[PDB]
Amino acid sequence: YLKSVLRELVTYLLFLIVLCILTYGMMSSNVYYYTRMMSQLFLDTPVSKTEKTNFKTLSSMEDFWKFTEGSLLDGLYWKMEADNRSFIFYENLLLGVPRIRQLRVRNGSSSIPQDLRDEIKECYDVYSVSSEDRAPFGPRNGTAWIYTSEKDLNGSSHWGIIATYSGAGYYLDLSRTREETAAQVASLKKNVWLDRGTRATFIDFSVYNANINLFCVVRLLVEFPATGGVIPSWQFQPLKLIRYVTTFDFFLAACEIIFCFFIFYYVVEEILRSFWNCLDVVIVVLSVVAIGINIYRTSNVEVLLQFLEDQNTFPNFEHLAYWQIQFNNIAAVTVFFVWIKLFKFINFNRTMSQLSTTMSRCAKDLFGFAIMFFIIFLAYAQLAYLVFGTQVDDFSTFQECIFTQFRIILGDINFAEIEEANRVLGPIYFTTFVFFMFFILLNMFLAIINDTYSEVKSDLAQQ
Amino acid sequence: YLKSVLRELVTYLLFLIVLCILTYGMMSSNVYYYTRMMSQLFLDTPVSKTEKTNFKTLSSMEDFWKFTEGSLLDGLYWKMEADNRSFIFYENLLLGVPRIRQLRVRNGSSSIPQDLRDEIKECYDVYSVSSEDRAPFGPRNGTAWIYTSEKDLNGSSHWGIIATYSGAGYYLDLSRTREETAAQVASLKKNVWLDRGTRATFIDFSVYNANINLFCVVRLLVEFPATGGVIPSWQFQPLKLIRYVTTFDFFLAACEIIFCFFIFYYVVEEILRSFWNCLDVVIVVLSVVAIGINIYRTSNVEVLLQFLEDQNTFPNFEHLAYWQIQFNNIAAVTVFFVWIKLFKFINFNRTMSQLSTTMSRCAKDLFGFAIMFFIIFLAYAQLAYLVFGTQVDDFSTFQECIFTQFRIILGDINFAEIEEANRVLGPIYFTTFVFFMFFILLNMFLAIINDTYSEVKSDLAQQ
Amino acid sequence: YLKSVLRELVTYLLFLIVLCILTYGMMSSNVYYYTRMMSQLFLDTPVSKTEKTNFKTLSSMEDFWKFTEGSLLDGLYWKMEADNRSFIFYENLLLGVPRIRQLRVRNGSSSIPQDLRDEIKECYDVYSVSSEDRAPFGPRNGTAWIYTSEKDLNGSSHWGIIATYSGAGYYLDLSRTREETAAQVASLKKNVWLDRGTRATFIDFSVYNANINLFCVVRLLVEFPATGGVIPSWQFQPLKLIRYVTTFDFFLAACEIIFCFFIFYYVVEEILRSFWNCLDVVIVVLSVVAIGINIYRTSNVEVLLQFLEDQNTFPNFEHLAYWQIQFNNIAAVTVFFVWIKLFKFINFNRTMSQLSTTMSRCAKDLFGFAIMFFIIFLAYAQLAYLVFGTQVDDFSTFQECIFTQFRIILGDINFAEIEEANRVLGPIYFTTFVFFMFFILLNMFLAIINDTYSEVKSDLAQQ
Amino acid sequence: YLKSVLRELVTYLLFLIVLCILTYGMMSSNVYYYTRMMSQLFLDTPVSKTEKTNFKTLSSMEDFWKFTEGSLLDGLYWKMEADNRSFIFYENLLLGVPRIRQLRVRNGSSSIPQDLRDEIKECYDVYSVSSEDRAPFGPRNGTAWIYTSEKDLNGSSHWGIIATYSGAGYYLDLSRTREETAAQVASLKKNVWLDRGTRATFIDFSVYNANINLFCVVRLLVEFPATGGVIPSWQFQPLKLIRYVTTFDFFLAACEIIFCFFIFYYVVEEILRSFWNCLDVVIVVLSVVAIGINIYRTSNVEVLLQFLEDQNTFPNFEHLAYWQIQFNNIAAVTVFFVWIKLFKFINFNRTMSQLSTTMSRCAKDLFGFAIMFFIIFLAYAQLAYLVFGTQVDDFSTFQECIFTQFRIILGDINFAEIEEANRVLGPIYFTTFVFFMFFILLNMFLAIINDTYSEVKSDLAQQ
Ligand SMILES: *[C@@H]1O[C@H](CO)[C@@H](O)[C@H](O)[C@H]1NC(C)=O
Ligand SMILES: *[C@@H]1O[C@H](CO)[C@@H](O)[C@H](O)[C@H]1NC(C)=O
Ligand SMILES: *[C@@H]1O[C@H](CO)[C@@H](O)[C@H](O)[C@H]1NC(C)=O
Ligand SMILES: *[C@@H]1O[C@H](CO)[C@@H](O)[C@H](O)[C@H]1NC(C)=O
Ligand SMILES: *[C@@H]1O[C@H](CO)[C@@H](O)[C@H](O)[C@H]1NC(C)=O
Ligand SMILES: *[C@@H]1O[C@H](CO)[C@@H](O)[C@H](O)[C@H]1NC(C)=O
Ligand SMILES: *[C@@H]1O[C@H](CO)[C@@H](O)[C@H](O)[C@H]1NC(C)=O
Ligand SMILES: *[C@@H]1O[C@H](CO)[C@@H](O)[C@H](O)[C@H]1NC(C)=O
Ligand SMILES: *[C@@H]1O[C@H](CO)[C@@H](O)[C@H](O)[C@H]1NC(C)=O
Ligand SMILES: *[C@@H]1O[C@H](CO)[C@@H](O)[C@H](O)[C@H]1NC(C)=O
Ligand SMILES: *[C@@H]1O[C@H](CO)[C@@H](O)[C@H](O)[C@H]1NC(C)=O
Ligand SMILES: *[C@@H]1O[C@H](CO)[C@@H](O)[C@H](O)[C@H]1NC(C)=O
Repeated sequence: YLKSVLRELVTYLLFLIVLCILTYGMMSSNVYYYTRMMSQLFLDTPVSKTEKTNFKTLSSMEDFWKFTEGSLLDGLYWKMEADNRSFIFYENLLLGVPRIRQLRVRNGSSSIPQDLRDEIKECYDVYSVSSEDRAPFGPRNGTAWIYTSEKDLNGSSHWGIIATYSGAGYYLDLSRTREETAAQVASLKKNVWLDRGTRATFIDFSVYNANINLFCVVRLLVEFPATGGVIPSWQFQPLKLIRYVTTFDFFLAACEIIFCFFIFYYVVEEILRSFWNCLDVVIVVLSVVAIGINIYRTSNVEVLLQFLEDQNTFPNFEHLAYWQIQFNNIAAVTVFFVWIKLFKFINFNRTMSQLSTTMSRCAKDLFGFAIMFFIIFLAYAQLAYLVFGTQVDDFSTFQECIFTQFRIILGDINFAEIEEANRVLGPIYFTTFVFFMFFILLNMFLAIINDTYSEVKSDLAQQ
Repeated sequence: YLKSVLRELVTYLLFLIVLCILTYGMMSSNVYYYTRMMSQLFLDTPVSKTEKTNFKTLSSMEDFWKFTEGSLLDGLYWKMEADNRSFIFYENLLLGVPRIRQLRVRNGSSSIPQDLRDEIKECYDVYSVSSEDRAPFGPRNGTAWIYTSEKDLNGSSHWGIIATYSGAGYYLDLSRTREETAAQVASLKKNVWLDRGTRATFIDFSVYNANINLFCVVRLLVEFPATGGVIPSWQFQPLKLIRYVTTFDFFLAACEIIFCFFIFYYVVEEILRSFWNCLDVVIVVLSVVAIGINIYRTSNVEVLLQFLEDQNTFPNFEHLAYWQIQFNNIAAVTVFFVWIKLFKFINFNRTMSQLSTTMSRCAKDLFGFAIMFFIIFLAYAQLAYLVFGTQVDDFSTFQECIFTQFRIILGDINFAEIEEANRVLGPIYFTTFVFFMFFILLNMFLAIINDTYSEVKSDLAQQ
Repeated sequence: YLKSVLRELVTYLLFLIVLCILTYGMMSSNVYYYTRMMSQLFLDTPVSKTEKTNFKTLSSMEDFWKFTEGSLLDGLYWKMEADNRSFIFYENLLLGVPRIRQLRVRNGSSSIPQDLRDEIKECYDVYSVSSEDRAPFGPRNGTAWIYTSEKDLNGSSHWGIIATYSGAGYYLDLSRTREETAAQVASLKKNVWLDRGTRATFIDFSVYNANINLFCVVRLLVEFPATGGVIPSWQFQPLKLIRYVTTFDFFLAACEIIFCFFIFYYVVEEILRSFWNCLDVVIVVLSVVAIGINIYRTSNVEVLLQFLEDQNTFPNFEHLAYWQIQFNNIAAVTVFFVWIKLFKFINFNRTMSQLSTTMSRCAKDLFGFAIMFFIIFLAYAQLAYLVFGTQVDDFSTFQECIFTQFRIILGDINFAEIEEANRVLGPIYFTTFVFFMFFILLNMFLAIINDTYSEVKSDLAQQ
Repeated sequence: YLKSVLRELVTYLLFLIVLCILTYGMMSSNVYYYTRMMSQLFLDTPVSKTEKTNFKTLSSMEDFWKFTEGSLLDGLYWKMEADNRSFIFYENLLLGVPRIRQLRVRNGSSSIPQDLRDEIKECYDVYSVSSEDRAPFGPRNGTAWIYTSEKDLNGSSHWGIIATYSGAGYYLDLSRTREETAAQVASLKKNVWLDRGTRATFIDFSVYNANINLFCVVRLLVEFPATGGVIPSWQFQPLKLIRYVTTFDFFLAACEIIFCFFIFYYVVEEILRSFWNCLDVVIVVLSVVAIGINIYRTSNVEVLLQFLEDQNTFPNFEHLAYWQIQFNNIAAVTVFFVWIKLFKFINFNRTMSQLSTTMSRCAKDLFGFAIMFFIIFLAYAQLAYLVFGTQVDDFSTFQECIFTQFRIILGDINFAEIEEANRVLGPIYFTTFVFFMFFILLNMFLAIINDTYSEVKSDLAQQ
C-alpha cells in the first residue's frame, strides 16, 4: 500500500515539475514592463501638450477626437525609418495597419414622453443588437459610412463594461504614415463620424518586438452611454506567435508532448466519494480543455501567415488574443489545483494526519454557517446597491457592491464618498455593517473552528 | 404544522420575488454614469481655463463668482439648437430655467467685545431663523434684493452641513440663453449681491434626458460660515416622473397593485414574544409608509403638469427629489429586512437549527458586554473630539469622530494629521486606543462567543 | 449600603452633567472651519502665482523668501478698510502687528576634518543653547541684526520638531500695511538676513474674529538643519479671551464656580487597594491642575489689556495659546476618565457583575504576556529604526517607528518605500513582522482571554 | 544555580548597554533629513522648468538626456565659491568629480523570426555578461566610446532591479564646473551615446557635508529593457569616513575595543539541544562577521586618503557604501536577536515561566499547520503571478506577489487595477483568497493556540 501510493506519488511529482517548467517556460520574465511601457505611452500621456487629460480621462467626443488626432498618432509613429516604417520606443514595429470601428444605433424617436415631442426631438436608445443601426449614414463613400457584418468583417463579439458589442459596425483602416492617417481622421472629424447614435468605438492595432520575440495586441475601447459622456477602456495583450526560435523553445515543445503523455495516463487511472477523486477529475478536465485550446485554436497561426503575405492590411488578432487569455486563465487555475493535490501526500506525519481530519470535520459545520453568513452579507450588498450605486463608483454595480464589502471587512474603504452620497443611511450602513459583520459574525466562524478543532484533539488524545 | 408553516413559506417566497422585481424594475441599470457625467461636468471642471480650482474646491466669494460666470455657465449651455435650447453633453435638455437663491443675516453689531467697537465695526452672527435678514438690501429692483417667504416662494427647508436652511430668501431666476444669464450674473456681481451677511446660497436647476427617460434634479449649495470661507456641497437626484412608457413599465404598475395586495394580506395576519413577530411588524410598517409616500406624495406629479404648461419658469422639484430619496431609503431598508425574514425558514436542517439557537443564546451575554464596550468606545470619541476636531477634518464633529474610530479599527487611518494636530496626545490616543480596543476589547467579544457556542454544542451533544 | 452607594451615584451623575456642559459650553461648534480657512489661506496657497509650492512644501531659503514676499503678505492683507486695517477673508481683524524671529548659531569652524581646512571652509553646528549666536551680525541697525534675550524679549522656549528653541533671538516687528512690510522684508532680503548659521525662524501673529468672538494665534515655524533644506511647521490656536458676552457665557461662569464646589467635595471624600480608589485620585488630581491652570495662568488676560492699550505693537500670546492647549489636553483627559468611573456603578446586573470580575481576572495573565509582547514589538522597532530611518519618513525617528508598526498591524502601510529603502531586509522585516506579530502573537492575547473568560463562566456557573 | 545564572545575567546586561550605545553612537540622529534633502533635490525636481517629469518619472532616452542636461546639473552646481567649488544647498561639497557609465550589448541580429529579416532589421538581446558589447562604437575618442574592464575600471558588480550589472562598461568623468560638463554632456548627446544597445546607465558621485561630518554617496541607475522605455532607480548612502573628531567619537572607539572583549568572552563560553544555545550561536556568528567587515573592509579608508591627494578625480566609494550597508544590515539583526536573548532571563515569575512553556508547546502544532498554510498561500501566489504580473505592478514578479498577498491580508489593497487586469479571475482570485485565507485559514492558527494554551493552563493548574 505504501509503496503503491508511493508509486503514484512520484508520478505526481514528475507531473509537477513538467508543469512548473511549462509555466516558467511559456512565461517570459520581463513581459510586464513591455506592457507597462506601451500602456504609459498611450494611456498615460496628455492628449495634447496644452491639455491635461489622458486617454483614461476622456470625458467627451471632443476629448476623443483630440486623443485620436493627439497622443495616439504621436504614440503610433516615430522617426527614424523606411520611412514608411516606425518603431515605437524605437524598439517596436507597428505591425500592419491600425483600424477604427464604431457602433451606431437606429434612431430611437419611438420613445414617447407625454407630452413633449417637438421640444426634444427624437432620441437614441441604449445599445443592443436589435437597435443596431445598419443604415449607411453620411457621405457613404467608404467602410466608415457603410455598415458591414461581423461575418463579412472578420471579428468576434467583444464584451465591454456596459455591454457586449458585435464585431460588425462601421470601420476604417488607417495608413502607414502618421500624416495620411491624420488626413483620414480629420476627414472623419470634418464630416461628423461620431453622432448622437454612436454607442461605442474601437481602435485595434498590433505591435511586434524583435528584441524579445513577442506581439502586443491592443484594443482601445470607448463607450458612449445614452446618458452622454465617455467610458474608456483598454486592453494590451502580449502574444508569443512563433514558438520556435531558441533551442529552449524547442525543448519546451518536447516537454509539451511529454506533458501530453501524462494526462492521457491520468485519463486511464480516472476510469472506474471522494474529495480527492472529485479533485482529480477537475485537474484532468481543465488539462484537456487547456490542450484542446492550445491545439486547434491557438496553434492555428493562420492569420499571421496571411498577414505575413500582405503587411499593408489589418492583421486581425482579436481572437488569438482572446484565446490565449482563456488559455492563461485555464492554465493558471490548473497549476493552482495541481499544488493543492499535493496535500493528499502530506498525511505521513501524525500532526498532518491529525490536522487533515480536523479541517475535514471543520467543513460541515462551516458550510452551514457560511450560508447563514452570506444571506446577511448579500442583504447589505443589495441594500447598499439600492442606497448607493446611483452615486458611488464602488457600488455602481451589484457585483462590485459585493467586492466592496470585502474590502471593507479588510479595511480598504473610501468612507467620505459614502457619507457624501447619503448622510444618513451611509453612516448607518457602514456602522451597522462593520459592527455585526466584523465584530460578531466573523468571530462566529472562528468560534466554530475552535470547537471542532479542540474536540478532534480531545477525542484523538483519548486514543 | 409543517405544511401549515409551508403554506406561509411560499407566501413569503411569492412576496419575495414581487419585491425583488420592483427593486430591479424601479431601478434602471446605468443611471450611475448619468449622474457621474453630470457631476464631473460641473463639480470636476476647472472654474476657468486659467484657474485650477473646481466647484469642490471653492475657497472664497471670488472663487464662487468665478464659478458662476465660469464653468457653470459653460456647463449649462451647449450649441447646437433652437437656439434657445441647449442639450448638455448634447443628450440632455436643460429643463426650464435655473434659479439662484441666497440667505442673509441681520446685521449682528449687537455682539459686544469690551472694549473694541469702532475698531471692528459691527459683525454678523451665525445663521439662524431668528437672525434671518428680511430687509431689502441693495437696489431693491427685484427678487434678488427683495426678501420672499418660504410660503410665498414654493420650497422646503433644506438640511445643510452646518445648518438647516429655510426655503425663503433672496432669489433670482436665470434665462434660457448663456448670455442673458451672464448679464444677470454680472449685474449681481457688479452690484454686491454677496455681502458679509450672506450665509448660504443655492443653485437649483433640473435636467431631462430623452434617451433613457429620466430627470436629474440639481442643488448646488454653498455655505459661508461666520468665520469666512466657503463650504460647497452638491446634490444630483435622478427621478422617474413618467412611469408609463414601455409595456414593462405598465407590467410593473400591475405588480405594484399586485404587491399592494400582499401587504394588506399580512396586515390581517399581524392581528392578534416574539423576535420574528417583532420583525414582521417592522416590515409591515415600513411597507405601509413606503406606499403612502408612493401614493399621495410622489405620485402627485402636479409640478410637472404645471411646468409642462409653462416651460420658461423654474420647475421646483426640490420636494419631489426629497421624497423619492426618502422612498428609496425606506424601500431599501424593507428589502434588507425582507431577506432577513428568510432565516425563519432555515431551521429545517439540524445544523441550522443548531446554529439558530446558538446565536440566540449569544445575544444576552453580548448585549451586556456591548454596553461595556461602547462606554469606552464613546469615551475615546468624546476625548478625540475635544483634543482634535478643532484641527483634523475627520474629527470635526462628534458624529464623525465615532465613524473615524471604526475606520481605525478596520485600519483606515490618516495618522499624519493626527500627529500634526497634537504631537503628544495624538500618539497617546492612537496608541492606547488601538491597544485596548483592538487587541483586548475586540477579543473579548470573540471570547464570549466561543463559550456560548461551545456550551451549546456541548449540552446539545449530550442529547 | 445600596442607598448609601446610591447617594454617591447621583453625586457622580450630577458631577457628570456639570462637566459635560462645561465641555459643550467651553467648546464652540464650528471652530474647525475657522481654523481650516486660516490654514488653507496660508499653508495651502501657492507661494507665487507662477510657483506650485505651498508653505508645507518649502525646500529652500529661496522658497522661504518667496513665501514671505509671496502668499503670506497676500494672506495677511485685504482691501477694503482704514485703510490701515485689513480683514482676512473680510471677516478677521489682523490683530496688532506680525513678528518674525530667527535663531543663529556661532560659527562652528572648530569642527576639524583631517585634513581638509581651506577646502571647506568653516562650518556651522546643529542648533543648541550653547552654540546660539549672540553676535550682532550684519548692518546692526535694528532688532533684526541685534541679539535679544528671552528674558528681555518676552517669550517662552518653543518645542520644535528637531529641537527646542529659546524665545531669544533676532527678530523684527512688521507694519500695519502690506507695503511697508514688503519694504522691510525686501530690506531683510537685500541684506542677507538668512545665512549659513540660521537654524530656525519664527513668524508669529494673531487674528481676531468679531462674528463669533475668538482669537486665532499663529506660529509659522521654519527649521534649517545643518544638512540644509527646510522643515516647515505651523500652529493655529483659537482662543476665547473674553469669556463674558452672552448670558450663556455668564451661565457657564456660574457652573464653573458650581463645578469648583464638587471637586472640593470629592477632596474631602478622598481623605482616609483599590482600583477605583486609584482611579478616583487621578480624576481629583487632574481636576485640580485644570483649575489651577484656569485661574492663575489663563485667566490672567494681562497681555490683552496691555495690547488693547497699544494696538500697534506685537501682542505676544504665545504663552496664552500654550496653556489653553495644556488646559484642553488635561480637560479632555479628565472627561475621559470621568466616563470610565461610570463602570463602578454598572455591576447592578448579574451579567455586568459577571463581566466585571472576568476582566479583573483577565488582567494579571495579560499584563505578564504584554511584557513578553512588547519586548518583541520593540525589538522590531529598534531593528527597523536601524535599517530604515535614514531612508523612510515613517521610520525617521524611533518614536514613529513604534507608531508605524501599529499602523502595520492595522493594515495602514506604505510598503513600496520600504522595499525601495532596502530590497532585502525590507521584505524580510515586513514579512516576518506581519507573520509572527499578526498571525501568532496577537492571537496569543485572545487565547488568554478565552481561558480566563470561560473559566470564570465555568466556576461561577457551579454556583 | 541562581547566582550562577545571575552571574551570566549581568554579563548579558553589560553586553546589552555596550551594544545599545554603539548603535546609538554609530547612528547620528538627523541623518534622515540629510538624505531627504538630497533626494528631493534630485529625484523630486522637474527635469526642466517647462517639463513636469521627475527623475522618478523618466520614460525615455529623451527624458533621460533632458534630466542630465536638466535638473541634475542644476542639482549638482551652486553659486557662490572658488568658483570651481559648489556647495549643494550651500551646505555640501560636491566631492571630487561625477562619473557616468553605461552598458551596451552586442548586436543581437542573430535572433531569427521566420520570416521577416529586412523588415526588422537586427535586434538587441536582454543584458547579460555574454551579450555585453566591448566594441568601441562611435568616434572612439575617449572612455565614453571605449570599453574598459571592471578590473581595469575599479568597481564592483552592482545588483539592479531587472539585472546585475558588471562594473565594466563605457564611462566618462565629468568636470568641476556646470558648464564644462554641459559641453561634455551635449557632446555625448550630439554624438549618439545612448543607442538601441544601451541597457543600463550609471551616474555616480559623492558629496561631503562639513557641518555634521558625513559623506553622501549617490548612484543614479537607469535601465533600458529590450522592450524600450526606462526604469529609474537611485541610491543615497551616508557614510562616516572619519571616525575620530569629537571626544565622544573617541569614547566609542574605546567601547568598540571594549565590546570586542565581550564577544571573545562569549566565544569561549560557546565551546563544549538547545534553543537558547542555537540562539547564542547566531549572535556570536553575526557579531564576528560584523567585526570582520568593520576591520579589514570598512576601516580601510584607502580610497579617501588617495582621493584626498587628488581631488580632481572620481572618488570611487561604491564598495565602501556597499559594505556599510552590509554592516548596518548585520549590525541591526544582531541587536534584534540580542534583545530576544533577554527572554531567557524572564522566567523568574510564575506567569512568565507559565507562558514560557506554553509557546514552546505551541511550536510543534503550529509548525505543522504553517506548512499546510503556505502551500495554499503560495498556490494563490503562483496563480496570481500567472494571471496578473503581465499587467499589475504589484504582481510583476513572483516575489512581490507573495508580498502583495500579505498586504491583502492586512487590508492594504489596490483592487481596481486587479479588476482592470482580468475582469473575471481578478474578482474570483480576490474573493476566494480573502475568503478562505482570511476567514477560515487564519482562524485555524488561533484555534490551535487556544487548545495548546488552555491545555497547558489546565494540566499545570492540576499541580
Ligand atoms: C429619426 O427618426 C425619424 C423617425 O423615426 C426618421 O425619419 C429619421 O431618419 C431618424 N434620424 C436618423 C438620423 O436616422
Ligand atoms: C466622399 O465624399 C466627400 C465629399 O465630397 C469627399 O470629401 C470624400 O473624399 C469622399 N470619399 C471618397 C472615398 O471618395
Ligand atoms: C477575412 O479574411 C479573409 C481571408 O483571406 C480576407 O480575404 C477578408 O478580406 C477578411 N475580411 C475582413 C478583414 O473583413
Ligand atoms: C448694522 O447695524 C447697525 C446697528 O444695528 C444698523 O444701523 C445698520 O443698518 C446695520 N447694517 C446693515 C447693512 O444692515
Ligand atoms: C435696479 O437699479 C440698477 C441701478 O440703476 C439697474 O442697473 C437695474 O437694472 C435695476 N433693476 C431693474 C430690474 O430695473
Ligand atoms: C408656487 O406655485 C404656484 C402654482 O401655480 C405658482 O402660481 C407660484 O408662482 C409659485 N410660487 C413660487 C414659484 O414662488
Ligand atoms: C568663522 O569662524 C572664524 C574662526 O572661528 C571667525 O573668525 C569668523 O568670525 C567666523 N565667521 C562668522 C561669520 O562669525
Ligand atoms: C542700516 O544700514 C543700511 C545700510 O545703510 C540701511 O539700508 C538701513 O536702513 C539701516 N537701518 C536703519 C534702521 O537705519
Ligand atoms: C514685555 O512686556 C512689557 C510689558 O509692558 C513691555 O514693556 C516690553 O516691551 C515687552 N518686551 C518685549 C515685547 O520684548
Ligand atoms: C549588427 O549585426 C550585424 C551582423 O551581426 C553586424 O554586421 C553589425 O555590425 C551589427 N551592428 C552593430 C552596430 O554592431
Ligand atoms: C572625437 O571626434 C569628434 C568628432 O571630430 C570630436 O568632436 C571630439 O572632440 C573628439 N574627441 C576627442 C577626445 O578629441
Ligand atoms: C584604480 O585605483 C588606482 C589606485 O591608484 C588608480 O591608479 C587607477 O586609476 C584606478 N582605476 C580606475 C579609477 O579606473
